[PDB]
Amino acid sequence: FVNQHLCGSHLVEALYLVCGERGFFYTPKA
Amino acid sequence: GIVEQCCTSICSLYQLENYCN
Repeated sequence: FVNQHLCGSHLVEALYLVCGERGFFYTPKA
Repeated sequence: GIVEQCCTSICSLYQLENYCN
């Protein structure tokens, strides 16, 4: 599911699935 | 940043994991 164009909620969803209990940071401007 | 790498272009597990805590 990670090998494609992922934008907005699609990207955040992938980060969530991939990072698990580590969590993540989402920085669309940085 | 992540938008350029995963939205404007094709994402990868490698890059996504760069953003895990």
